[PDB]
Amino acid sequence: SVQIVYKPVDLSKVTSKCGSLGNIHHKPGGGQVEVKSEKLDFKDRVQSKIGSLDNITHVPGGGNKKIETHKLTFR
Amino acid sequence: SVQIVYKPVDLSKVTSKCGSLGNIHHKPGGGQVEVKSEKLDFKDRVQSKIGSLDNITHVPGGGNKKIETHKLTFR
Amino acid sequence: SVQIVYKPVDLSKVTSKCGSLGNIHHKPGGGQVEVKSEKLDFKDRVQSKIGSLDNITHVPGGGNKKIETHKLTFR
Amino acid sequence: SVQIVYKPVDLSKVTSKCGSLGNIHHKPGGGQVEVKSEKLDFKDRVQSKIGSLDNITHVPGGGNKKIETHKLTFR
Amino acid sequence: SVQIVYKPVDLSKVTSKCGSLGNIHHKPGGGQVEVKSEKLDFKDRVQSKIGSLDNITHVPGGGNKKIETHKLTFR
Amino acid sequence: SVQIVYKPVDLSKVTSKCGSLGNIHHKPGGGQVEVKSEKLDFKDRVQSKIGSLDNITHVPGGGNKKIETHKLTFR
Repeated sequence: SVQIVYKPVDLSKVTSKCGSLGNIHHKPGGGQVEVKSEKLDFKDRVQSKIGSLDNITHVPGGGNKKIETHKLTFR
Repeated sequence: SVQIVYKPVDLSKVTSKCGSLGNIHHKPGGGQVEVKSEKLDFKDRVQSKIGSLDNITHVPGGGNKKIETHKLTFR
Repeated sequence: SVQIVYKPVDLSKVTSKCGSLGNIHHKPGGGQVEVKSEKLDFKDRVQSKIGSLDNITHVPGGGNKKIETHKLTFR
Repeated sequence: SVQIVYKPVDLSKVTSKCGSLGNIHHKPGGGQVEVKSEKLDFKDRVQSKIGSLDNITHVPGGGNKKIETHKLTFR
Repeated sequence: SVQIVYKPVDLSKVTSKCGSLGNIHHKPGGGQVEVKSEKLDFKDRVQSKIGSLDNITHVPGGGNKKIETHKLTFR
Repeated sequence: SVQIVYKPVDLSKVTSKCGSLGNIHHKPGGGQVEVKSEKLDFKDRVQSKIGSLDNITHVPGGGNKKIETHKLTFR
């Protein structure tokens, strides 16, 4: 016979205190962008991105992250 | 015979205190963008993005994240 | 016969205290960008990015991170 | 005879640009105040202030000031 | 004879631009106030203020001020 | 005879540019205040202030200040 007892216990804390968060400046692509193309041949797929793209400002007041995985596998 | 007891316990806390969150400036693509094309040939799909696209400002007052997975697999 | 008792206990704390977080300046691509192309042949796929792309300002007031994995595997 | 020609000229400018103004916290007198008095004698005027009084939060978006005095005095 | 030509000229501008103005918190007197008296004698005027009084929050979008005094005095 | 020509010319500028002003915290009198008085005699005027009084948070987005005085005095 088999007994498996799976009773992990978590009383854990993940915490931040921040007295103030701010004055955050993100200025991507202030410079002039100039693209000049003549007599180009493309015989397959083209992906083109020009300018200021996909830029992120992410400012969470906590942003604390608990990641936990429990796996019990039996045969 | 088999006994499987799966009784994980979580009393865990994920917390932030932020005294003030703000004055966030995100200014993507302030520069001039100029794209000039002559005599181009394309023989397959073209994707083009020009200017200021897909830029994000994300400012959650907490933004705390508890991610948990429980898997019990039997055969 | 078999007994397996799986009872890990976690009372752990992950903590930050920050008195103030701020005055953060990120300015990628303030310089002029100039691309000139003549008489190019492409016989396969082209991916092109020009300017200020994918830049991140990430400023969490905590950003504390607990990662835990529990695996019990039986045969 | 007397000629007095008082013709001062002001083309002066007083200016501010502020990109954002905010997240201002003023919390005077969060502490407990306890006053106990026994057998006191006052033979003249009493002024008493107890608690949180006359506190100011003043946040003008400009608050720019021009003060000018012109005085011509003759005898 | 006397000529007095009082012709001062002002083209002077006082200006502000504020992109946003807000998130102002003023919390005077959050603490408990306790005042106890026994066997006190007063023989002239008493003025008493207890608690939270005369506190100001003043947040003008401009709040710019131009003060000008002109005084021609003759005898 | 007398000629007095009083023609000062002002083209002066007083200017501020501020990218962001904020996350300002003022917390006077967070501590407990305890005042105990027994058997005091006052034979003249009493002024008393106890707690958190006359505290200022002043945050002008410009706060630029031109002060000018013109005086012409004659005899």
